[PDB]
Amino acid sequence: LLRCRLPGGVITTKQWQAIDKFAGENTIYGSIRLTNRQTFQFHGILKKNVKPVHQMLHSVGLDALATANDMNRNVLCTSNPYESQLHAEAYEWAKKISEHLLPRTEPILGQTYLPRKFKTTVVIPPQNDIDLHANDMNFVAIAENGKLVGFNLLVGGGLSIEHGNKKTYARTASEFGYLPLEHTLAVAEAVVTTQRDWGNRTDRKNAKTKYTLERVGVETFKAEVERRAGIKFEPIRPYEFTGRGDRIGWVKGIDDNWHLTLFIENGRILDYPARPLKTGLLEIAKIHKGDFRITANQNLIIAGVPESEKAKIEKIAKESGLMNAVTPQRENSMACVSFPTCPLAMAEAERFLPSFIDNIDNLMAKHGVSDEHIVMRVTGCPNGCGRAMLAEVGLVGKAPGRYNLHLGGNRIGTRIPRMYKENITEPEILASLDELIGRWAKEREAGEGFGDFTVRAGIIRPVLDPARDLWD
Ligand code: SRM
Ligand code: SF4
Ligand SMILES: O=S([O-])[O-]
Ligand code: NA
Repeated sequence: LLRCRLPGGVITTKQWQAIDKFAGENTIYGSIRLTNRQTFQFHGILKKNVKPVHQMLHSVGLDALATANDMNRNVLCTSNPYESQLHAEAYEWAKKISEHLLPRTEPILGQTYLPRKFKTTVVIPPQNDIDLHANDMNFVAIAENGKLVGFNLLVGGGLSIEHGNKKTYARTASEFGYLPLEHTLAVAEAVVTTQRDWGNRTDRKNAKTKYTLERVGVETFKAEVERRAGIKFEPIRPYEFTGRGDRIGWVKGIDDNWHLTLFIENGRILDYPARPLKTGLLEIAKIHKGDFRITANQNLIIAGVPESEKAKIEKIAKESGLMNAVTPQRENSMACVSFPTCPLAMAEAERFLPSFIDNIDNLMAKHGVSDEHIVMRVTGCPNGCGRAMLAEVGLVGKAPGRYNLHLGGNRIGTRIPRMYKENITEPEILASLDELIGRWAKEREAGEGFGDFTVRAGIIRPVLDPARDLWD
C-alpha cells in the first residue's frame, strides 16, 4: 500500500498518466483506489518496485510524505464549491497548511512527533463534503465579496472507537472562534503544538486531540492556542451546511469552464468487462485541458473543461461506463477498503457495498423513495475509515458478515449515530431497514432526512455529548 500526499485532491493530468501506468504495471491489484481523504492508493506493490514508486511520484512532483504515520495526514479542501471562484484561494490555503505542518526532517511536530495522526481540512460552506467532524483541525472559510477574509476554527473531531470500550468514542469538532486570514498558519501551528504537548503519549487509544480536549477542556485548550499564536479569537462568524455529497454530472464553473464529477463506486478504478473505467480515465487525461480533483466521497472531478470540450470528454466517460447512471442512494453511500488488503479488517466493506446497495435500492423502490437518499456507510472495523460514525445509517464491522448497526446521524454530518443493533448479519440488517424506511417514507415531514426522522420518531436516542452519552 502506498498513499500519496495530495492537498485538496488536486492532481494534474500529467501526474495522472504517471500513476495510471505504475498502478497497471507494478502492483498486484493493478488498480487506483481513490480514498475518502482526497488522494489515492496503490495496493500490492512488489518490494522491488518500492524504490521506483517514490521516483515515479517525485518525477511528476508528487510525494508520499506523512501519509501514514503519527503526523499530519492529507489536508482536505471542498472540491466543487457552489461559488466556483472561492476554490482557488481555499485550495491555496489547504496547500499552505499542508506544507507548514510537514516535518522538517521538528519545531512543530517535535522529535517524538505527534501522539497520534492529525487530520486537517479547509471547508467552504454550505458544503461539508470533507466531513469536518471526522477531523482534528478544521478551517471553515468565511468569504465576503467573493474573497476569503478568514476562517472559523473547529477542533477535536475523530471517529475511531474500540468495540465495547466505553473509554473510546467518536467526537465532533468544537468551535474555537474566528481568525483573520493572516493568522492562519500561526493558529494551525499553535493547535498542533498544544496537542503535541498535552496529548496523552502513554496510551495510544487516548492520544487523539478529541481526548485531550475532553481532559483539559475546550476553553483551556483555546486559551493556550491564543497564548501560543499571539492572537485572541474573535466570535464565530455565521456558517451553515446543506449537504456532503458530490455534484455528480456537469456543473458550470467560472467563465466558460465546466466540471464533470464522475461517480466511481468505492473509488476503485480498474478495467472491468465492458466497463474500462481505468482506460477511459487515461483517455480523458490525455485530452483534458486542466486538472482532476479527487473528492472526499472517493469520486473524481474532471475540472475546468471548456464548454467546447464537453462533448469530447462526455463521449469517452460515457463509453467507458464512467457515466453509468446510478440511484441517488448509491451516490450517497460509502465504504472503506477492508478486505482483502486491510490487516485490521473484521467484516467486508468495499466488496460488500455494491450488492448491499443493490438490496437497499430495492427497498427504496418498494417504498416509493427511489429518488431519495440516506447517507449510508459501511466501515470494516471500528477504526472507522468508512466514516460510518457520521452517517445517518452506519454499519460497523464486528466479525465476518456481522456488523453493528448505527442510526441517527444527519445529512450534513454534525451528529454521531448511536448503536441500534449489535453484531447482526446482512439479512438481519436489511429486515430492520426495510421496516425503518417504510416508516420514514410514510411518516416523514417535508424534506425530512432519515437520520433526523429516526431521532424525532423516537426510534433512536440522539448522541448529544459523545464523550458522555455515545455508549448505552
Ligand atoms: C483508504 C482509507 C478508507 C477508504 O476507503 O477511503 C483508509 C484505510 C486505512 N486506514 Fe484509515 N483510511 C481512510 C480514512 C480514515 C478515516 C476517515 C477520514 O480520515 O476522513 C478515519 C476516521 C476518522 C479518524 O481518524 O478518527 C480513519 C481511521 C483509521 C484508524 C483509527 C485511527 C484512530 O484514531 O484510532 C486506523 C488505525 C490506526 O491508525 O491505528 C486506520 C488505519 C488504516 C489502514 C492504513 C490500515 C492499517 O493501519 O494498516 C487502512 C488501509 C486499508 C487498505 O488496505 O487500503 N484508519 N481512516 C482512507 C485513507 C485516507 C487517506 O488517504 O489519508
Ligand atoms: S475501518 Fe478498519 S477495515 Fe476499514 S480500512 Fe479502516 S482499518 Fe481497515
Ligand atoms: O490511516 S487512515 O487514517 O487512513
Ligand atoms: Na465514489
